Amino acid sequence: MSVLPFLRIYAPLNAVLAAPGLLAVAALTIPDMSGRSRLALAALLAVIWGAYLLQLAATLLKRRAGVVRDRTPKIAIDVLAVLVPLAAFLLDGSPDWSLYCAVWLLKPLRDSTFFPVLGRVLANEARNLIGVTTLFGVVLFAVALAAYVIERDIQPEKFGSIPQAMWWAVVTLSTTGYGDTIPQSFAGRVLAGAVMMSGIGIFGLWAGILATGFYQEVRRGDFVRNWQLVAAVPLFQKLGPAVLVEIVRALRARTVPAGAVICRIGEPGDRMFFVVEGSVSVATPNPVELGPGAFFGEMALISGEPRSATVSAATTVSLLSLHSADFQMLCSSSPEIAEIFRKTALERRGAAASA
Amino acid sequence: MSVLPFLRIYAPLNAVLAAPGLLAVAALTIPDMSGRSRLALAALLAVIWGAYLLQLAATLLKRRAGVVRDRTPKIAIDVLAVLVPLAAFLLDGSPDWSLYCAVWLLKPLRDSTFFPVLGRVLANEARNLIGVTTLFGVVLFAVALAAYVIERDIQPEKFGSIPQAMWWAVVTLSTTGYGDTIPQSFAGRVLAGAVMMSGIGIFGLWAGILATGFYQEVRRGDFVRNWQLVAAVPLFQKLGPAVLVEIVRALRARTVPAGAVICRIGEPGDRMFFVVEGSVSVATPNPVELGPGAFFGEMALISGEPRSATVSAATTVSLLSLHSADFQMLCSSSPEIAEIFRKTALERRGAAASA
Amino acid sequence: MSVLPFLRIYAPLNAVLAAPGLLAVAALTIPDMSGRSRLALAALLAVIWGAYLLQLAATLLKRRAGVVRDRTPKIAIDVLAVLVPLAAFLLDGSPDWSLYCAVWLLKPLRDSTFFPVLGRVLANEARNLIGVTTLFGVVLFAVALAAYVIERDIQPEKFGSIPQAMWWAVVTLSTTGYGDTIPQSFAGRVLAGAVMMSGIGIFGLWAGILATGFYQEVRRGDFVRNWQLVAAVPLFQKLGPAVLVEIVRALRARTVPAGAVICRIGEPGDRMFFVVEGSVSVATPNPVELGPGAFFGEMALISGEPRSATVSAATTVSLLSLHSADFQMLCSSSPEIAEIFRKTALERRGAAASA
Amino acid sequence: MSVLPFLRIYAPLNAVLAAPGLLAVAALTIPDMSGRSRLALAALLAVIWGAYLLQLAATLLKRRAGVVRDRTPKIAIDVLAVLVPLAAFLLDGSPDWSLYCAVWLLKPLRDSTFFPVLGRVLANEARNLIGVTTLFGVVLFAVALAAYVIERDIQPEKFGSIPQAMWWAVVTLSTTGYGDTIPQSFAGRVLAGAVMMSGIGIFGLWAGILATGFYQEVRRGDFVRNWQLVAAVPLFQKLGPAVLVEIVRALRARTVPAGAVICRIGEPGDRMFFVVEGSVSVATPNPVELGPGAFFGEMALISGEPRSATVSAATTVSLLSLHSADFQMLCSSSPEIAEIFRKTALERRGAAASA
Ligand SMILES: [K+]
Ligand SMILES: [K+]
Repeated sequence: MSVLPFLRIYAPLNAVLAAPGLLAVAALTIPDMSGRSRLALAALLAVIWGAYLLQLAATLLKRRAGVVRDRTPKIAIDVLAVLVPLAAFLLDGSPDWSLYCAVWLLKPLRDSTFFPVLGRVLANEARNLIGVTTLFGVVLFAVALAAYVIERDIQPEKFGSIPQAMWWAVVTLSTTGYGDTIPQSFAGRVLAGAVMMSGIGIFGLWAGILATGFYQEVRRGDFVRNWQLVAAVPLFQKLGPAVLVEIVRALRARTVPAGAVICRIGEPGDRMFFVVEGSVSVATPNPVELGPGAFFGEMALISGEPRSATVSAATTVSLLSLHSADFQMLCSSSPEIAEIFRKTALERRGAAASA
Repeated sequence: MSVLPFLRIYAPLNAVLAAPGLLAVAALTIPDMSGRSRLALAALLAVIWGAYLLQLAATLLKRRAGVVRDRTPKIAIDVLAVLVPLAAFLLDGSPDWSLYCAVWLLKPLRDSTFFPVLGRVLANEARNLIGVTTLFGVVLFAVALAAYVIERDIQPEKFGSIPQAMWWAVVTLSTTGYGDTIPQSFAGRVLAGAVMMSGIGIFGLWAGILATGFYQEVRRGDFVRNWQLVAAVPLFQKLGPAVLVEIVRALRARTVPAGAVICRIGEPGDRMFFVVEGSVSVATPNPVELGPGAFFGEMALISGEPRSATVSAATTVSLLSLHSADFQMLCSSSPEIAEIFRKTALERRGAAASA
Repeated sequence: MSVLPFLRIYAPLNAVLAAPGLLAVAALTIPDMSGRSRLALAALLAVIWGAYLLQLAATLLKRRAGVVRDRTPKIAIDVLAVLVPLAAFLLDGSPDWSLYCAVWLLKPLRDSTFFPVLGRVLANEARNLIGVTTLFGVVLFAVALAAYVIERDIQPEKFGSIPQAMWWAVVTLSTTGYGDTIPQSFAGRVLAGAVMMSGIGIFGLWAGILATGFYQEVRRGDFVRNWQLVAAVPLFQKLGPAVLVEIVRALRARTVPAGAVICRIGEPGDRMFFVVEGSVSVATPNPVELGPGAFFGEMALISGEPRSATVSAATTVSLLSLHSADFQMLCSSSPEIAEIFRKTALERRGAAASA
Repeated sequence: MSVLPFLRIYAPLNAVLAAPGLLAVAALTIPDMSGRSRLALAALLAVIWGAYLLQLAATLLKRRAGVVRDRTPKIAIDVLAVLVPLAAFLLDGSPDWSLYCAVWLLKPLRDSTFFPVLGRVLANEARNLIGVTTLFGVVLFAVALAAYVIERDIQPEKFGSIPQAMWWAVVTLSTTGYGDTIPQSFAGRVLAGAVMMSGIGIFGLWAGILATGFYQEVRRGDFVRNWQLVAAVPLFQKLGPAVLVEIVRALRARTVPAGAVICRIGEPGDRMFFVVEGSVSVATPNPVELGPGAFFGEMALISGEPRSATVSAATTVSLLSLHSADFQMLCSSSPEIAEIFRKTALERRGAAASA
């Protein structure tokens, strides 16, 4: 709610071309199809192949900035990004070679930051997952066994064995309800009463495991990326020690591209930003274009008014952002600091229009 | 649990009439129907049309308070609120013109505050949603592919292609269980074991994304709307800086309409209010009707007793509200403040009955 | 994890007898049944009727403690607890009179504390629920309409009208998957991709609304019930103002009945209690039976050892409870207080065995 | 995200062998099977039987450390781990004796720490569960009754009685959608609209009950296990009282086995550890092998740089772990402490390479 994400966060064409590349698959998978577009898109693989392959060798030029780097991740596919189709092209003479379009699916995951964020936490909380994962199997076979006891007599064809019911079990436990084969008696139908009660409590916990410290990590993502852009602010020599932990939880940074709008005039002033790198277009008669290491919005927030400028992205700017309360927190947190933002709230009343 | 919401929060008839207006649709959609009520409700569209249209031009009189306003949102439908049926009335000569009753559905969303609250946060956290949204597709086709490997032999008619299984996949992944076409073999049925395990963990996270900072926003909704009604209280010059952030998280304001009841006598005193605008009916022999900028409940809370008055809404009052703990927090937070609420807790023992 | 709930929390037989009373229904609902037990349980209604009716008049003796009371809730059924079957007995001469066994279902909800806890919060957060409830209908008909566009041609019998699909919609949206009538084409099947994506995000929020401040209320239930039993402790004149809010969030009270065990000896000391009313059986050679207003466990927690006594419920005791960290919080929170619990941790080393 | 779990957390073979032991079952459960492997795995039960039985008597040697112990839990199966198959072997002469392979399922739960963690909290919050569990049945039969009212006429065969619909009810309420027997009329289909609305709100709460204080318990698991390994650190005489509660919430300990890697060099420094027992392989020209009671990472964190050593597990080490913010919290929390970690951040610049 307090951030302006722009400049094509899904930027790199390396990620873009996996998407059309795999829709290339399906038309090959279908009878009653003409050969015309059949191979037209076979080329498109050769394009994306050739294209990533065109990108490839420039990546293999890893002499740029070659001081200390750990590029096993960023390379682990790019190797396979071209080889796996290649040997697939020959040894799989039949059209099924395209079945090695299981390969580009990681290419989005190449530059999927937020995916290392995923795997990072599993190596802390999987302890829980295992004991639950067992417990899933505990509650599975403990209960999945229960049905073989009963309908083996009159449902051999469906419940004539154990795993036939373990099938029904997880479908019965995992919120699913397929609806192929269901009992007929009372006591077997009695059993289900605790099952949905269970599985929704189980994944009531188990799925809860993920978001639990995942949120910690992403709420931690809002700090680890953002204990940076701190000393750049010339004013933050005076902030207290615990002051930042209270603050930086909320603070997120994003980039805005040149030409875009930052805060349009007259729309309700709901947030203030800290510039640390780039430049702006503060729409005034004398444009107060502030470069790396500035801010604005106190004009609107201390007053609680609309915007005093159609501030717009003159350049590519590394932005921060902040709503009132957490700045009211700052105005509360220090008399020494609100003095200047009082002055700024008078300086930029005159300085916005003047030079 | 600590708020009295009254005065028709679903107030404006602009929102009310979208509801009956669209039930007007369905009777047209049905064979074996008489023409009698068929067109009777066609008029009702003309009513709601004419009615919003009656409202419309008065809205187009936007010279009232025409100083600085951003009414592209509040107008974006009202334009289309009447034009889309209109051209639909002619060009779609067949009865299907009513299919442009997809239009009024936004009219509730016109004055749906809490909907800008919705869209506000998506422009901070969609970063997550995308990488997850991809990851959904990652886990989709990574796994959805897996079934074409197998039952193409003996289920051409169901699993004779890729997307036929991507269909089954999301139904298999998204907690659904339709139950049209399901495998027959072991290994394909083996695969499902991790699927519900996945999809409930995925949306275990992904759906968790929404409520995560949505709650922040609505818990922030309880401040941004309520850093107002602060200086109106004549006592809040002395409150400490961080004191408010601890408090205003809990504080919610709502309005009560005239004539209604506020706290009935003898029912258990569980909360105290801060009046800031309006007037009351404090049921005493001498009614202590306190106007803008007052409070009551300390009589009951410091004692932990029932109510001392059938306090009732004499007028339309802008109310706040507060339970004990967060007022016990206040009584704890300052000796300078509990002195007066001690006095008030003796003044209103005599002043409630006296003048 | 830090509480000992005992003494039959499902105590009152008023609640107990609704359970067997309604199983009395079903045997009447079934052909091929003998009249023998058919009416045997008809009497059991007359028993529970007669029994609650036996209880009833003693309740109508509401002169006990008749000073200030609000018993419209506790009486609202007891009136109907006997009248509704009664007039049902005659006017519904056919056996269907028992269909007014919809009545006792509230009798558990008579003395269901935690049910007023339920309804309390809905009158603060239903504001959200409505705008979501609308939004549910927004997203309902916005999308439910989408299918009538398509398969009306070749599925008149299933998708020949609007509400036929609104049916499929919520089943398609609400995580359900019945599996009666499903499309056949591509684009209609394309549509579902955002639906489960939606409904799990919708109730990802909407169901999240309940637990959100419900947890606040139950976490508030742990205070509002427990700002009591505070001044009874003779030591809590010295606790700091904000000290309690940090503490009482964790503190829960429950009752234990006479004869039961409180903490068995030698089992791992994981918690300490504050007695405020009742008496105990501290299993020592000289039983240190401490009455209203005492505690124990510091012997085990400061040492981190097993229990020093099979402390057991001599009488019906109003207990509190507390784990280490929040007592380590206390030992941290004040040097003035750990002095005595140091002394107590030496006094009860000698006093436990001695007198 | 801040922990290195290693050394086979699923260590004990007592737990390992329940897994293969129960797959031994299913082949017996299947017609058209040869007797060859039929009894080959019957032996494997005798192995696991004999094996746990081999383990058994050594466990019955409970004279080791026989001072004060509560081993009713750890023994409650080991007794039955061998007896239940045994009497099953004879009295159940038919092959169905293996149906007492319901027995080993608890053997993983023998040494399933995190399972006592499970049951611990249910004896605090089941109060809620009951009133909800009733409320489930309230909302069950309140609504489950509703359908018998209607389709008894034209669906005797499906809805000719009460429990036939209670079946459909929970399937209709518990997110399931089996799809065997569904109504045909309007008003009965009207009813479902509030049902999924209900059941997802019910388990929206009820399943929420588990994770609620379960997370408290596991977030408490991160303290109760970790108020230990505190005084071992020679520096923690000076930490403030409330300082730890702020910290130890985040701190988790795990073990790493000998030979493994701890932090590889050049990978991004994202965390620092506190050693308290064991030894390491700090990869330097002069290995700075620090034993029980040490730490490292401040070299990387105060600088925000990669690792200065391929620190690797020379021995089995009891580790702690910590990311920056919570150490930045420490560097913030005390000037007296950052002095030494400044010195250490200069000492280990020279001491890492030197002796
Ligand atoms: K389902
Ligand atoms: K189904």
